[PDB]
Amino acid sequence: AGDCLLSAAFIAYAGYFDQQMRQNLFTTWSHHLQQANIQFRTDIARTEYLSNADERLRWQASSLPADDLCTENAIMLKRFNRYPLIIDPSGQATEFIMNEYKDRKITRTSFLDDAFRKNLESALRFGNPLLVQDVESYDPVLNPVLNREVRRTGGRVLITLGDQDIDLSPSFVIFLSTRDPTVEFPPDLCSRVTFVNFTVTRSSLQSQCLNEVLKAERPDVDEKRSDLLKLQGEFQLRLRQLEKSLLQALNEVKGRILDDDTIITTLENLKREAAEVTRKVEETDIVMQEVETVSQQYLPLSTACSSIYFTMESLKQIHFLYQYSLQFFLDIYHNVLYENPNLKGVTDHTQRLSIITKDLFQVAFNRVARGMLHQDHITFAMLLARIKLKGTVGEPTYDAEFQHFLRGNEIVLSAGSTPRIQGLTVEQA
Amino acid sequence: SPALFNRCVLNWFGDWSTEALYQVGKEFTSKMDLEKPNYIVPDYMPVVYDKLPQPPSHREAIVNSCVFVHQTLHQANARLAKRGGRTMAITPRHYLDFINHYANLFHEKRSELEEQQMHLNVGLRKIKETVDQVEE
Amino acid sequence: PGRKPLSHRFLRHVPVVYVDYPGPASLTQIYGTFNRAMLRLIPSLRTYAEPLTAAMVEFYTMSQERFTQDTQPHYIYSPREMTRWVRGIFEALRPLETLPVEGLIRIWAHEALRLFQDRLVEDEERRWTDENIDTVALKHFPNIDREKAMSRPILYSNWLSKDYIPVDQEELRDYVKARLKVFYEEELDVPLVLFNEVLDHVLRIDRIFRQPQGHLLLIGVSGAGKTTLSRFVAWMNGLSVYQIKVHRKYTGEDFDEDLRTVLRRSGCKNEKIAFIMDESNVLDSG
Ligand SMILES: Nc1ncnc2c1ncn2[C@@H]1O[C@H](COP(=O)(O)OP(=O)(O)O)[C@@H](O)[C@H]1O
Repeated sequence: AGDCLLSAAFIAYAGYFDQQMRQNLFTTWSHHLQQANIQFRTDIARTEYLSNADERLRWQASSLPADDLCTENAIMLKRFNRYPLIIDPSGQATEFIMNEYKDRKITRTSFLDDAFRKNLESALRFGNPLLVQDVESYDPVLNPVLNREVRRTGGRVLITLGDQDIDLSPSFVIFLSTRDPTVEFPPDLCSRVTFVNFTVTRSSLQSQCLNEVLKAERPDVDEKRSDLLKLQGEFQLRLRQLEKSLLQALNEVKGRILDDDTIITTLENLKREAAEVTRKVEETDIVMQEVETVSQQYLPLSTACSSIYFTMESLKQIHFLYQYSLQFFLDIYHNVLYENPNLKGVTDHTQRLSIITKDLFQVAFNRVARGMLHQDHITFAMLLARIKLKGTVGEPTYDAEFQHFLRGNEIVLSAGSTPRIQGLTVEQA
Repeated sequence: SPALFNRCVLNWFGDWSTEALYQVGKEFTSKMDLEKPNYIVPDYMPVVYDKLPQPPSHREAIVNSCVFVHQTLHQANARLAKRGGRTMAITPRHYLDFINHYANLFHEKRSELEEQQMHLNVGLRKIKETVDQVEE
Repeated sequence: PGRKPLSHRFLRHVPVVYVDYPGPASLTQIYGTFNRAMLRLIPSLRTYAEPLTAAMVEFYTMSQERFTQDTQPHYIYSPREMTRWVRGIFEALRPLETLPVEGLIRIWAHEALRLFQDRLVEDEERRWTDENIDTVALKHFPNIDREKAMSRPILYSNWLSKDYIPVDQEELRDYVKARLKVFYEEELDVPLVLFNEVLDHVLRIDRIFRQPQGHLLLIGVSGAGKTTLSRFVAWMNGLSVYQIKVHRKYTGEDFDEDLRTVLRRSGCKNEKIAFIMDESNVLDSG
């Protein structure tokens, strides 16, 4: 009951919130259930509880990012009651949702076109799905279908669209999709959709960055965490399938004593699998602990990475020519992970991390400055410098010093401005 | 519009109160099987002041958890509005959606687990029969 | 809001006068005349016409002192509120005969609750108003027994019995539960669970529907249940429901046409119409 409550509250409420907000809400709900002694499974992961491996592989083949936030959003799109409203600055979600329903012949449309109505009822007749773009100009004619009103009469399901009356064909789904991350919807439309948010934030980008660096630098820890993730449902499903194969073999051979060898091998094989699973269970906590330490070792870099990228985006404020996209910083990170001359023979994990951090700062600065005005280069350097100061350990934050340097120099202290010595001028004083 | 706001009688259909949410949860989660005889009674966790039993059992604990989830969503929206902004309103239809998803997902999980258990029992019986055959 | 100052070239010809809300003396006189006319129906309460009117006026005064337009835009107060107060009391008193002062003050308090309390937003305001009504009732009627004011339900409904009479909350709850069973058995398949607030709101919606008024505007969050309760009450009182399904290419001539359709189905045919609509239906100020 507790695990179900948490999963449902996540897939129904925890929409439109960034990864950190979703994690915070999940932690609060689990803490309350612990306070209420409701038996919910400890450290559950919602990624695989609500969908086993097969859907994950199909989504990955359906052009979907491997981000944890993206997997949760795909889960939300798979299990929804109110029709979803996709928010994504990039087109990854739209391409994924087209590729997922190619068999059901999903059609593209938008509010602005004059044929939105026509393909709307055309999709309504044959149970054709309908994805609609540019949700900012919402059509009120979509109200009857969003409320899912059914005027069933005479053994058949009916719906009213304006003055027209249509037959509500089953297997019909509508996916609302937008392009602008910054838009304020009316509460009437907000209540009728399950907000699915794909926008990349500090926490989502940091999670992607940490996952990528874990997969690259230490594949063993990545394998261990993937094993922990599968241990909840996928390993049990595989064991159940192997058991079913054992049962079908046993009833096909009728337990003949001549076939015993072919049985025995299989039997012992199964035992080995079970033993392996048991061993994994018997080491779960230890494995978890190790992963945590590794994460705590790689936590700074990822954070710095996130900061760096957002600085790049904020660089559009200084000059109109400094527009940079997530793909550019992703290319920078992929270059600094794999194509490193400095990582040709380095083996010490901490030394590899230090080299990766230093070369990341260097390459990011170089690639940003190659397309930056000369008068701004130093500015960017300081920014990265400040990020490094926030990323380093054993040093004070210097918050007061930096605040004085940037904005603290403009404060009201003209009173008592003595000339002091002849060298000092009035502005110097 | 002051003129329209005076020409008729105004009724403030405010957001559903805590009692309303608790009753909605109880009635919309009734068909579910949530009777746990061995449920220990914790301390603290006030959400509904008028708890139906003074010591809550499993069902009232679960509906109290649901209403607490809704209130935490409200508080999270308020906090996000305070620090910056960018908040979408939370409405009782969200609570209905949450309850419906929770009921459906509980039914699906319970049905799957019971089917797996019955498959286990069928396998146990079949393997006992094969053991008898081997003994013969 | 929505008002443009007149041009000085036109204002030069037209003198203007400021017609303010009638003062306490004018209000007392005008509604004392109405109360003295109304209470003649039952001769047993004539001598209590003078205090009751004053009480109403008194209440209205603090009901105008707080709830300024600064707090909430809909916190307006005009003699129309007193007119509806008197008309509702008279409507309740019309079929009933031989009433003691108990019933008179009970329905006075009920009308005060329905006119000066259900429009409010926050709980402290509501309890302040309830305290004000009971204190004023004690001030102008201290001789009466404290049997009418402390009654916490204080809800009327003509559904039970044959006329507008006070009813207990539990029996009305059972009746409305049975009626709503019958209701979602026929259309609106989605279940409806009834708490206290929905009961209060269905009673208020029915009270507004029954009287020969012209509108009932609902203020509240999305999905809270305004439309569904409106439809449910319309089903109770035999009110037909008309929904205008607006769209992107909708024109005001269509609104004029369906307004005329509602007017002809309501006036030329005695069929009572409950035409329901929302903000998505309104686009322009026309
Ligand atoms: N008392 C209630 N019990 C159960 N469901 C309710 C109740 N009140 C409202 N609802 C639900 O709200 C949904 C839509 O309400 P609606 O009338 O559209 O609200 P609004 O008038 O705020 O738009 C309905 O599907 C209904 O199930």
